[PDB]
Amino acid sequence: FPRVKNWEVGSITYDTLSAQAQQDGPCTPRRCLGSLVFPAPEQLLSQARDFINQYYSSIKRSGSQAHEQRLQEVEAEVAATGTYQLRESELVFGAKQAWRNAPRCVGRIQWGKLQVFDARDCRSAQEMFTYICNHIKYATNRGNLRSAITVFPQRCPGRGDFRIWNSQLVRYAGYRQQDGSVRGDPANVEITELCIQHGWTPGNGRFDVLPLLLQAPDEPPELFLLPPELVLEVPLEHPTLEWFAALGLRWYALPAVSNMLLEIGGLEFPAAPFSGWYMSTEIGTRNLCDPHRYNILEDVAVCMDLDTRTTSSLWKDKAAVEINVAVLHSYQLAKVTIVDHHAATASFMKHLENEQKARGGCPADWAWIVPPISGSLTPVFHQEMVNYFLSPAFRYQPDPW
Amino acid sequence: KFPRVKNWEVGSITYDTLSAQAQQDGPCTPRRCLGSLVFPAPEQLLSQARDFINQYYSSIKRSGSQAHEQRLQEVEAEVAATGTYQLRESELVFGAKQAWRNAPRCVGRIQWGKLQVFDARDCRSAQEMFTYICNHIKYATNRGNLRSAITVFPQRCPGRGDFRIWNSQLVRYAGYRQQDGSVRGDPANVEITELCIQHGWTPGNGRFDVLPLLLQAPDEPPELFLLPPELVLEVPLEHPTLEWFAALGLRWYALPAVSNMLLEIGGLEFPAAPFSGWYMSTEIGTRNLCDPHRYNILEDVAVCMDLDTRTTSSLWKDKAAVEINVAVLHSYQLAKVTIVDHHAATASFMKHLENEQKARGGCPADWAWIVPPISGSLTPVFHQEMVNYFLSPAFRYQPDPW
Ligand code: HEM
Ligand code: HEM
Ligand SMILES: C[C@H](O)[C@H](O)[C@H]1CNc2nc(N)[nH]c(=O)c2N1
Ligand SMILES: C[C@H](O)[C@H](O)[C@H]1CNc2nc(N)[nH]c(=O)c2N1
Ligand SMILES: NC(=[NH2+])NCCC[C@H](N)C(=O)O
Ligand SMILES: NC(=[NH2+])NCCC[C@H](N)C(=O)O
Ligand SMILES: [Gd]
Ligand SMILES: [Gd]
Ligand SMILES: [Zn+2]
Repeated sequence: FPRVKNWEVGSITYDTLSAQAQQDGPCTPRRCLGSLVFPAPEQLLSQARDFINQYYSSIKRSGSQAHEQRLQEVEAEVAATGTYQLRESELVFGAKQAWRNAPRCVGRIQWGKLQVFDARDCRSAQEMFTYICNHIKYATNRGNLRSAITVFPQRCPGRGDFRIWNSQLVRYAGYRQQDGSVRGDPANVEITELCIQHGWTPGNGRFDVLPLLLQAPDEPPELFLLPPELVLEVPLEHPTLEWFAALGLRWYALPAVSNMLLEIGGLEFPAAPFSGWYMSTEIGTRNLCDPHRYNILEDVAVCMDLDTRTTSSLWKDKAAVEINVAVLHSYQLAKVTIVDHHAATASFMKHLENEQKARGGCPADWAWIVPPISGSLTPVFHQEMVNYFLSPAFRYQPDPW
Repeated sequence: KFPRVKNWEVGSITYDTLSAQAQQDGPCTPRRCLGSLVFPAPEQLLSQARDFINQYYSSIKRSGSQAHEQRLQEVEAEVAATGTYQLRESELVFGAKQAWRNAPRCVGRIQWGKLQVFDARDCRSAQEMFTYICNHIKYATNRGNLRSAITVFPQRCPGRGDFRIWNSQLVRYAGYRQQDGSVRGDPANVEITELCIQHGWTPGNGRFDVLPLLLQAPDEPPELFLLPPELVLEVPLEHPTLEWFAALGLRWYALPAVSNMLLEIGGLEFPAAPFSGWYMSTEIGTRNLCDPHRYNILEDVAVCMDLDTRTTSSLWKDKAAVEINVAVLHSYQLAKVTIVDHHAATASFMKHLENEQKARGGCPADWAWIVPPISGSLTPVFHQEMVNYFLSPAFRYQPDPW
């Protein structure tokens, strides 16, 4: 078992949970690839039994009659149908475990608090839209954000998957210009072009909310416009720099990831969008300041009258901090849930402590957990971490086109 | 067959073919990644020596020459007769530069080809170690126009103990543990401070007392040596617009000189081989001054700046850290002591990655160490995928000699 040290406090733990790691990662004794973003009835039954055992253990009913009965039920379904169906309680447990097991999520202190919408009876893209709107309404809750996941029907043989083509439920369009530059969000140029291909009349703003492209099994994707009253946005202002508001920057309240696959007990849900609330560096540092995103850092530095002709003035650092201040100030002013990187990382340290007692460890991806500004000012920078794959899980999956 | 590596800022993709030549195992397995952990015979010696001699002759474009073959034969014969072998001076220089080039945790490797190598393999005593160390410091400091240097003491050999420098760096500030558990000075150096005291050093009582050297010659107890204060260049810290900052009485030293790592070249081990370059400002301004377990000055600075330290969302920590880093850069520049900011350094490292892709087909790099401890994603290295692996010649950690 790996020995894991916190360098701020000098405390030591052993991650015994890593010994249970299901699937293999990208590293070998010869080289580490930890910094890379994207590195049969019999097998299904094996995963299903592992999951059922896990669940019954969690509710303190291992080797109970109910446990053995459930195992028999699953064996019978698979033998008859080649697959099986989760009880609603198992779906809820599985979704929370997948969040709990996500090594790249710093917000996992909240894992036990998740609203799970069962959309496994969904039949049409039209109904997919209704479920998505209800999710957004619930999760947004007028700015008092609540964590939620909506689970669409599982993958099955001889039927296409349900898919949400958009990477998130709310995203800003990115429009390619004649010179090769982008107006709007460069991260979304591909999905923007697909929306246009499927009949969407594009705007030409910097913050146009994208329509949804929803795919019901074996159908071409269908285009749906989100009602603007459903999409809560926050205009950005700064508490002391009066000109900041004039920049016309804004962002949306609800981070709702919609392109990942949920795996539970060998079953796969290719459409299962989930949402929480934002950590401020996601917006202020990554979305607005990344050179391949909105890339506004230098615009802000010009407005602050910073010396941008020498790196050693640390103009980039100063401009970035004020942008993060503006995000935090603006979300709080607008009464929309947001957490700063210091509070989030402190809660994650608490989570690590909880998980050490509960499970003997916690899979975590250091490069993703440490915030993109002020890294070593947060306690997570000083914490050694072990990264491994546990199931239930959220997995990346190929784009449906 | 080879790891595919993407840069996310630019969208460019390369394959790290050099990784396939990795010479030792790291700590990761397909089951779990330990990349974030800080500290995770004749036939073998001959294989390592032949590989190194081959690297050398390739480096000078004389692969296959009569000189190349003669050296291979000579080394194999020497190992057979003596159990070990000796490097030629030119091989030592090449080997030290390669070890720097190979160091996955160093962001300053654009400079790898410019290294002054002092050959101290003739050293016979701790007194003589001290002479070599003093000369290294004087040369490398160069009145503030810093020059990268390494001094190589005699290699490990059977029948004889090692030369060792007990100190973790040539210049370090004492850390004096107080009764209540607190530390006056640098908490990172409490152990070496206590050992100096155990070995006859009369301690000071300041926050910035330069430690003496504990130098160990083979099969001898360590001996204590005081550095002439005129030899240790220091920089008082002030801030260009926060006038009270100077009154904190902070200072740092010019020369970062790591002295506790082992240099490995062609199977030969040099347990004493201190090296020095120049500082990147975040090492001082962010880590040394702001780590909670180091000087820990962040809150006091923030309060003097009149920041709201009552809630985290004002980002008082971030604002104060940036100004401390500004003070470090301003002060070193004012004192005319070489220093590099994290933006300039990471940009130069990206150039180094490019050079190395063409030259060797890859570059071993430890992402967690390369990305600076403030403003990570504002630097290009944050967006660059990296492959971490071990090549030799190398600088390696080694157990403390006590
Ligand atoms: C409740 C407040 C939450 C906070 C503050 C939070 C925070 C974060 C942050 C900062 C990231 C890094 C994202 C990035 O850099 O792109 C992340 C990733 C992630 N989160 Fe959480 N999160 C929350 C809720 C959730 C929920 C409800 C789920 C699932 C049920 C979840 C699952 C994940 C997954 C799978 C990732 C990895 C995404 C990827 O690989 O691109 N998170 N989270
Ligand atoms: C010339 C200017 C140089 C700069 C700007 C530079 C920069 C850095 C930085 C910022 C680190 C991280 C240190 C830490 O966080 O503790 C580092 C580590 C390292 N550097 Fe360089 N360096 C320079 C010269 C050198 C030289 C001359 C050598 C050897 C000949 C070297 C070899 C190493 C090694 C082996 C490490 C790893 C240290 C450890 O693991 O504790 N560097 N360097
Ligand atoms: C190359 C590197 O792995 C990549 O830039 C990562 C670094 N850490 C990250 N961390 C988070 N939270 N989100 C990210 O998108 C990234 N990007
Ligand atoms: C636990 C973690 O590996 C540790 O804090 C590392 C992170 N990255 C680092 N990076 C550098 N350059 N120097 C360090 O000391 C560290 N410390
Ligand atoms: N806090 C979250 N749940 N984040 C999910 C990822 C959101 C993504 N980083 C974004 O900036 O939109
Ligand atoms: N730039 C260097 N060569 N650094 C070597 C390590 C110095 C160490 N980080 C310090 O703060 O003293
Ligand atoms: Gd102006
Ligand atoms: Gd002032
Ligand atoms: Zn790894």
